[PDB]
Amino acid sequence: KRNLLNEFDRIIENQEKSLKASKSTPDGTIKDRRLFMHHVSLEPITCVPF
Amino acid sequence: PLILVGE
Amino acid sequence: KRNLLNEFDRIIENQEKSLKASKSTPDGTIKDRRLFMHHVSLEPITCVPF
Amino acid sequence: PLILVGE
Amino acid sequence: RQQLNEAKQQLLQQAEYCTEMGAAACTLLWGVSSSEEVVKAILGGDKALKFFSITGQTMESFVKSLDSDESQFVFALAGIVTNVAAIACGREFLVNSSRVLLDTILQLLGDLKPGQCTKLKVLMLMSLYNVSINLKGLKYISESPGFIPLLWWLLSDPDAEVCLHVLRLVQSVVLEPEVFSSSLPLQRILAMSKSRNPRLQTAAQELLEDLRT
Amino acid sequence: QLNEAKQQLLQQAEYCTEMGAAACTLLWGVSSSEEVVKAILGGDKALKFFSITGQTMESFVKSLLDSDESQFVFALAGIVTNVAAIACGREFLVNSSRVLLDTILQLLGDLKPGQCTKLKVLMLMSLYNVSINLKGLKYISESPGFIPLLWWLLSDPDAEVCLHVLRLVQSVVLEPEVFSKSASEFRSSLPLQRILAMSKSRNPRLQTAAQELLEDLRTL
Amino acid sequence: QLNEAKQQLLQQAEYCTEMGAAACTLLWGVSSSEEVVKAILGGDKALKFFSITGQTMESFVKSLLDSDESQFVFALAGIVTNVAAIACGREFLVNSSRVLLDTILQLLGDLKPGQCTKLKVLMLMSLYNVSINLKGLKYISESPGFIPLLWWLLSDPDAEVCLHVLRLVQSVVLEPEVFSKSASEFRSSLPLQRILAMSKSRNPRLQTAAQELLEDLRTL
Amino acid sequence: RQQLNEAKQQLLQQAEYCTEMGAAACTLLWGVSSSEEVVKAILGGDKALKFFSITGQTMESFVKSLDSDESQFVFALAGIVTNVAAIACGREFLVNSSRVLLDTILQLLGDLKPGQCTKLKVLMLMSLYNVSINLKGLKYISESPGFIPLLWWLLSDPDAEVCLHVLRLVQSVVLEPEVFSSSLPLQRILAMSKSRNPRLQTAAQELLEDLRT
Repeated sequence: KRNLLNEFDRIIENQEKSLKASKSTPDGTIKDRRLFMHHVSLEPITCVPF
Repeated sequence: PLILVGE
Repeated sequence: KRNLLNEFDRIIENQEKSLKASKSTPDGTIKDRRLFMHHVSLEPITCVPF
Repeated sequence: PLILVGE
Repeated sequence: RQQLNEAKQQLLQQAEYCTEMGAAACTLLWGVSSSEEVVKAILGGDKALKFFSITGQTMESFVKSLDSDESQFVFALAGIVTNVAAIACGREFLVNSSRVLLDTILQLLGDLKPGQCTKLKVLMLMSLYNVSINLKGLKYISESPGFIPLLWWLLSDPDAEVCLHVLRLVQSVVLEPEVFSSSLPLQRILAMSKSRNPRLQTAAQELLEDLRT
Repeated sequence: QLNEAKQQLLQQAEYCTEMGAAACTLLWGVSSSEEVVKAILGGDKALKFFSITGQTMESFVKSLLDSDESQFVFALAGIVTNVAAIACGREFLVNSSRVLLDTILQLLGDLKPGQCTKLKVLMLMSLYNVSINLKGLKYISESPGFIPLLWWLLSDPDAEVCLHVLRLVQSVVLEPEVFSKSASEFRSSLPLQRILAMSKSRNPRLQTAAQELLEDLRTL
Repeated sequence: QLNEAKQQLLQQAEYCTEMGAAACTLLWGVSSSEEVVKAILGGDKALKFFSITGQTMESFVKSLLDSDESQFVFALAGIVTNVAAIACGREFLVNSSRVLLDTILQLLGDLKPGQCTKLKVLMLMSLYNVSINLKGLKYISESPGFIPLLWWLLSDPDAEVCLHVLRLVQSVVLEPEVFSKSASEFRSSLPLQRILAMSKSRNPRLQTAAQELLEDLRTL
Repeated sequence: RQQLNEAKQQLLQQAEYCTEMGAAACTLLWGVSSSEEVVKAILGGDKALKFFSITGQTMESFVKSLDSDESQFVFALAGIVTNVAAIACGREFLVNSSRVLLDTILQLLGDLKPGQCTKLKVLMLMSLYNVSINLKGLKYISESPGFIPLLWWLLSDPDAEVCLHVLRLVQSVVLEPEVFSSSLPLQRILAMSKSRNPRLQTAAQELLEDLRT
């Protein structure tokens, strides 16, 4: 930011192109299938009632 | 009963 | 509060004597011992390192 | 190593 | 009579399968209901009204009979009510919409004799305190018939945890400008004022301050 | 006396399904939260719940439902689906609730095409979610009669049931290692005629599902 | 060749205890959180961790420690304590980790009075926490040699070890149902002479602990 | 030689017991490290420096050897780093204090050939992106020797997930005023620009906008 004392994260000048960190979990890296292939990405499905 | 399917 | 539209929780005029709600859990009601007796109350112990 | 015993 | 005893056993098997699903499903609700966001989500559904209505029914049903699956069922219901009532919108909801449940809780606190389902009596006492944080909740409970007599009969209970939560309920009422109408077992409140449970004696000593001012 | 016994037997069932529908709908409502799922899995209470869940779904399907019992089983099927949507939930179900997975597979075969269409979709969704877990894909696709079940389900004219069957098929064909013997032989066990027919369907979502599934099959 | 094999055997151990001390201290640091404990219990990874935890404590106590290995076992004992401080944690340990509870009881008997005083306190704290759970109290107080263990531990001159023994004793005597046969006979199996001696101790906390424990014993 | 083969087996048994405790303890850290409060607490301890130093050691140690207990061990380490780096103070900590770890991650991304430990390559790529959100982190990585060559060699990898996270790392660099020095496989970036993974083609198309402006 303006003063580089504690805050060192980059600020992006375009609202649309933000930097976004990604996390990981043990299940999902270890127990899940690698379903991010070239022609499809398979992802879980969730259902909520009304 | 209706069902919303958010991925 | 001043306007009784949505907020109906009582406000106490003394800071020391606040109203404080208590929650419960299945374990602790079911699986724990009733250790709140007349002469002692036994409660768990926690330890943090330095 | 020291140990703080908060109940 | 050649189709009766068999039908009677099927009656018992259904009852067992029923309180088995009840204990399982409601213990899960009991657990997650400690979160505030979950309590909000629960109240935003259409089943909320229906759930708490039948809660009070099955609660009253069982106490008029202590089994393990059944005890877990009823504890889970009282525990859910307690945790919902601990949330502001939760106690608002219960006093606006589930007062028959509240009446049942007040009733059963009187039907249980000192010693049976002490765990259930403690949870119900916790729930009445929680809804009494709500102005409408304090009013509806304190104006229940025989409410003040019930509190002193509940102080007769020998269990220190029952007494702790009776003293907190009484403390909640006294903390608001209210009708007064001398039956204070100042013995049992003074008897509990010097105790080595440092939360019980503190609950009576802080209560005694208010009973003077 | 007989009539009095039967009378309150009916009265006990309607209360039971009412409580079941109310409690489990609340649970289904909040089970979309990862933290709620993790909390549910906490303890042995998860085990007893999923055990009694499979029994109830089975018990209700065998009775073939009013709006009470039907909402009850929908909620049970919805909870299983949302648990399975979380990585640790699908991992828990394949390690600790294979009986329930069996029941779900069994019940999909008991329901004739056109009965309990919404219950089938929910159950198909849970199977899809479970198939994302690697052990879950193995257990499902090794289940005896799994491929015949797909043909049986694709005989339902409901487009949403067929869409979700093709989703499950899409999942399974992307793993060549578990393929039954020869990959080309496994392709021949699939309902290719029905898939090709659906690749020319009026429903846009179902048409695209079948058409994309057709592409994956041709390139093996 | 022999010397080269022994050399990197030592080099493998020092790395292992270094990693163990680092990873488990971080875990011990955050295990004071209820949400961290619940997260830890999630899965079968809790089972494998508590299994290898008991083996390491046992393996290290048998070697009788440098500041590395000692910090390692302190962390293991601290995690167990903090898990046991949560109701579902002590419930998990008595249902799924009775082997570890056995190891802890065993190791308390292997340590002579005055060795690993801080490890004993940590282990005694976990036992106290487990004894709050009703099954946990039953399993502990029914363990063969449990009461003799209390006498053995009270022979340590360290006041903090003795304070925590009396805490465990305080817990156990407040449950008359599990009492061995006659309640008066069970009282006679307790180290009354040592307790009465401690009810006149210089240490204020230990003096009050023994004095209050003395009151509970006289009124049964 | 009458004490050698026995000592060698004890060597192997210790190694197994070691990576067994390592996989167990670090999988638990991996799990709880998704919480921001936990990451803060971890960094406030004295072992934080020691933990991440030996993290990079044991990471590099194993890759120079894929086993299951061992694979879970190293994945857990890379997963912890990834989750710490996702927190602002976490990536600050890593670039201030654990740059040898960062160098190891950059190194091993080059030593792994396309196909071995693809899961590990994906996590490490995620972690470098995360620390590059930090200004000092972006600088130290991009100025690593052979960094830009490594990115194109990583785009040669046939795995779509590796490529996704290479394209996000490249996108992160381009989003800041930086040195430029023409090796852009505009084939493989354009080759990936028309894909039916709607996150891969989106990762190249959004990247192509920046490569013009």
